[PDB]
Amino acid sequence: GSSGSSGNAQRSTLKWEKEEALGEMATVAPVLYTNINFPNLKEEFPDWTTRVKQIAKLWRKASSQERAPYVQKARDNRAALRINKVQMSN
Repeated sequence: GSSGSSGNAQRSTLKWEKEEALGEMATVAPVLYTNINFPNLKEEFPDWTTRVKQIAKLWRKASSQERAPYVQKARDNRAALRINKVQMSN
């Protein structure tokens, strides 16, 4: 278990921007789907304010059965962090 402040409980575009860098490691359902399906996304839409919107539209387009995995993976991706990246702090 890590320390600090209870993981910010609030889904917002402010976070997506972050997960966008993790790509396939995106801890989000939508921010992840695009990262994979649309690898060159950034290219198509350089301006975040414009790209983020593309992540939503594309996400909604997909069917629940399609997000099924992209929905769980995002959650599991959050765990990998805590586990992996083994670090020792005094």
